[PDB]
Amino acid sequence: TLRAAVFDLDGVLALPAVFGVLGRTEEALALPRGLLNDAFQKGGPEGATTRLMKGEITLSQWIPLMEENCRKCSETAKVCLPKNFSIKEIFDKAISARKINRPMLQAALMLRKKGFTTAILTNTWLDDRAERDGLAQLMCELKMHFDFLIESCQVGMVKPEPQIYKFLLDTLKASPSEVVFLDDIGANLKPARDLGMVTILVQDTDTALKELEKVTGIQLLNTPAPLPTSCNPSDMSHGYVTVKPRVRLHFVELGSGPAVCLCHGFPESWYSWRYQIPALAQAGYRVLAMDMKGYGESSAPPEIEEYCMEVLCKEMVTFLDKLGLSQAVFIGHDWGGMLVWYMALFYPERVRAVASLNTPFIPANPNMSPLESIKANPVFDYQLYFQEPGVAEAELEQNLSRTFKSLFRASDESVLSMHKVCEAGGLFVNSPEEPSLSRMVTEEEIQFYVQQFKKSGFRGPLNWYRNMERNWKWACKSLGRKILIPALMVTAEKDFVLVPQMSQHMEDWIPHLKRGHIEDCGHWTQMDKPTEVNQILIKWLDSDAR
Amino acid sequence: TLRAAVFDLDGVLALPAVFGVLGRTEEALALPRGLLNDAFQKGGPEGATTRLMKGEITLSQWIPLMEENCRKCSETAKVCLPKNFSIKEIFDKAISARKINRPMLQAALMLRKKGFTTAILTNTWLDDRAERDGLAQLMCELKMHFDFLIESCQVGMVKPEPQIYKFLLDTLKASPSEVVFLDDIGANLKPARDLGMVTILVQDTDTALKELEKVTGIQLLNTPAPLPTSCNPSDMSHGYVTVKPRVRLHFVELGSGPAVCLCHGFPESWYSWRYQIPALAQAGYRVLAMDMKGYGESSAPPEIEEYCMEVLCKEMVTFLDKLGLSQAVFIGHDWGGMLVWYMALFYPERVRAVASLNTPFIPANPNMSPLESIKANPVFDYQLYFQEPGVAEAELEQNLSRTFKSLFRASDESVLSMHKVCEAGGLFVNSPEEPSLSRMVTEEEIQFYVQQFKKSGFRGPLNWYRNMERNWKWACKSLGRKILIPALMVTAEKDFVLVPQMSQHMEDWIPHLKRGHIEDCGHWTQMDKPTEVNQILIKWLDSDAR
Ligand SMILES: CCCN(CCC)S(=O)(=O)c1ccc2[nH]c(-c3ccccc3)nc2c1
Ligand SMILES: CCCN(CCC)S(=O)(=O)c1ccc2[nH]c(-c3ccccc3)nc2c1
Repeated sequence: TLRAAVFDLDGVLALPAVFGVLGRTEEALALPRGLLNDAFQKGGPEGATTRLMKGEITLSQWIPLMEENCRKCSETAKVCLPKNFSIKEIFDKAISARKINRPMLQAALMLRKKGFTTAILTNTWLDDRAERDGLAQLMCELKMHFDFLIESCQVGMVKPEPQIYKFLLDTLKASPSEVVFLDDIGANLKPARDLGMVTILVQDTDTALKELEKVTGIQLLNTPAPLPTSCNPSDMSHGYVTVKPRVRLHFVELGSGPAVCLCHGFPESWYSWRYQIPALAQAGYRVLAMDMKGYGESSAPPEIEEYCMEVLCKEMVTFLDKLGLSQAVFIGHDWGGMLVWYMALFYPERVRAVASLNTPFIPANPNMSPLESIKANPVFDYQLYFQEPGVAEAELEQNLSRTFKSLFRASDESVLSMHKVCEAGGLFVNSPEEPSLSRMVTEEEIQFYVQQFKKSGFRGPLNWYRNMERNWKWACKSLGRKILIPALMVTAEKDFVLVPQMSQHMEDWIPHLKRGHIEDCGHWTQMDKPTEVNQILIKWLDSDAR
Repeated sequence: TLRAAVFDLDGVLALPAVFGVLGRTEEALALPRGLLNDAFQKGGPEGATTRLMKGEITLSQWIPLMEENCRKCSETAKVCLPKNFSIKEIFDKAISARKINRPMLQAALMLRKKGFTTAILTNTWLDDRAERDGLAQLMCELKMHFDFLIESCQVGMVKPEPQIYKFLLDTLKASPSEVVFLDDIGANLKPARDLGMVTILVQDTDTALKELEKVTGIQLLNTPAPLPTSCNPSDMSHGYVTVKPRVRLHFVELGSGPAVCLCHGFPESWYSWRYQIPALAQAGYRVLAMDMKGYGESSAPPEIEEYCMEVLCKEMVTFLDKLGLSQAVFIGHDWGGMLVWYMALFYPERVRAVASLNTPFIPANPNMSPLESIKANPVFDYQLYFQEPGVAEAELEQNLSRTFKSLFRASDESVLSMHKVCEAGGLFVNSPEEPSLSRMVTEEEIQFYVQQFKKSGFRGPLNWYRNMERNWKWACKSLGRKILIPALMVTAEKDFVLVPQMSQHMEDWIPHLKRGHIEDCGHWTQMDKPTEVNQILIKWLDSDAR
């Protein structure tokens, strides 16, 4: 019974293959068929390419050797190489043209998710070309999805030498009959077959996947659309900044490029951005996903005023200063969405662009207290419940698993009513003791939140609702301003607290506002519709945030 | 007696001033003298500029108001504004031209170092122009050197209103007679004078500094060249990556731009890069200063093999992968210099550029064991002392303060002999028990190292010398390679272990090698000659690392 799947890079996980471009170059230059491919393989195990694949020489040291082989080959064929024939040029664009074979990676990912140990086995070189980064970026994206990456230039062995196959079985901790091996080269497939491995000769991906699905018994073809890549907490880089004595801010960091600060809502974690962090980093951004003040590994002082918008904003400015960042794109959801609008209002020079998910920007009414206007809308009764220090903490901290299982639900899964929470005497009053596990979350994801909330509980998180009057007074000072920096508002159709209609007057204050909208999406936008969230944010970042 | 110094931004800390460009624009366009300045101040406390300075409106909302004031002014003067008169354009280049007044910041820094509480008090706006980053970068660089930054648009008060002066005294916790106030505008100086503050009317910086030096009694003019900005450990962002189970890597991070990985030597810390971290970040790089394996807050497994070059290099590759970094510039010193050459030799696709301080690149002799070649040079006897597990740890860990005080010394300060350490039976045998404090380090800097080394001691650090044979065998596989990626070698004249002559044959293997050289510099390059190290690295990074 198969338990490991081994994939080649060139012609299997990466398309098009180099020897396919070697053939396309022969045709384009009207050279004899196989001339360039014969030059490439010249001297077999004793030649220039074998030395390169074993790591004896780098790619640059190899170029003039491939040049001489092409001259010597063209001399025997009694042909002429063109005026400006260049191996450096041919190989540069061949490497550059090569992209990930998306259906093949998806099947590799399906196999791994279903218990298989996966590996990439490749005949590759030490790339020291000035353009090496393109390949380095390609390898980084592929390697993260596999248990092993075996490169010929790193092990000093090559395919089809039987030693690399014996090396592969040892790293896999599997006997041959337990391994599926996918290769585009028949000669490199033969030693795996000889040992007793299941082998697939890759030509077109569809035929190879049909063969792979039949042999594994796992459906790889015609599968439902997969969720975006998520985060494993212990595989992330964890950052920590002291913004003031006894107040420390925790963040997860991934990627290079413009700084993208992600600000979660109530009662969440940096982990709420799990499906955005890899996608946004892959899109060419340096993601800094916050544990907001009061949450996770960040400091949770007990005083209410410590959570007023003026203090939180000033602290995010200090966070930027301490990391040596003149600007960041601020993307917020829920309470994070609110903070993000205030960062744009009060510190526009530190805000590259601003994006909110569900949270609209509504100017303060100077002729009315916010505490008396909360009462005007029946949906916001839970806000009044959240007011008295102690009450909601006791209910929310009682059974942590029940809290997140009850809250983290889709549009068609509600167990709790948003209205008359005060009259009922709680948020979980006519709610089950053991709520069913929502479709959006696994048991593992709920437990990550459970463990996070054991450190400081709900006092710090609840204090964000406890600065209404203080927040109002500060917001009133911004009444003559306009948001003129690039801004995005993302509405969610089925969010019944942060309703899309609440965002309708936004253009009066943000005239150049760009919009996004998600249908059949509840309040927990990021985990409800991660593929949609990623498309909207990436499209907006590349057009408006550089 | 003065204890606080308050500085204005425009015309004091930042040159040239805006109203100087307003006058230069009048001349260039042949407009009546003061026309643009009269337009700017139109309506005094009830006008457009006062609203902008108080933060009622943003800069962009202000542009069309300044436009109307210019039209109305030009109408009364009975003149015509040019065909393509634009306030946006005038202000854009005025803000852009404005740089830090370096002698003024240096004096502000001298004052702070000598006990003064320093502050910037400025009449400024909320900048929401598409070009706002230039100013945001200017403010970031200045603000870090002061105890306070008071901005009119943030406090809702302006100079010359006496409330801002009363606000300044409160934040300073000082009475007027304790404060020096430097301003280029006489009108904004008058309320500080009225309260009883020492005031300096800034015109030319030299005259103002002569006045400031006379009144404080502190020498600010004709001072010796200051050391570059250093790091306060608790003001840094601290990053943490798990590279494998039970092996975690700690780093300090500052700045945005290309990733610059700094690799310290034996027996050091990320803190050895203290004078490079701010300079390199200011130069437009994202600095990642490592605590190498075995050191500080990074993991120190006890096994020798865990510190072999193959393992350390593989772990730095994992460090890059986990942070989502396809490449980094690798800058190493001492043992870090060695690692850095091996990263370029084994993973050139992950190495943007490579730089070594003191450590040359010498290829492995395949016809000789390194353990028998260490004996060929008398300087490397301490290496033989470092071999037996336990011996050197006991001596180095005995008195931590004595260890760093004895080791961290300049060329003209040696207390320990590099030769016959085995015969003497130790590194500190004929060395003082209470060594004098070297010129390169303060008591505080030595104690940071003392506290760092209390966690794991010297086992992990010493194990880097305990993989000679293992390292040799791995290095032998690279014997046919060449370093063809951008590379820098920095030699130090008075380093008597890593002598500049040891680097002479390097071009045979690194043909495009760029060089650096530091005269009257010992082994501890970074702290011995920080200004020189910074100049060499920044010049090389901007030409070769982008
Ligand atoms: C009274 C107006 C309501 N909000 C203003 C929206 C412009 S609010 O600032 O009080 C606010 C903001 C974020 C919120 N998030 C939630 C929330 C409630 C239950 C579960 C999760 C989030 N309630 C919120 C209220
Ligand atoms: C035998 C050759 C010596 N070195 C090779 C230089 C190409 S080494 O790799 O053993 C080496 C490397 C870094 C070192 N650093 C020190 C050192 C000694 C005392 C104090 C601080 C550093 N000794 C070192 C030896």
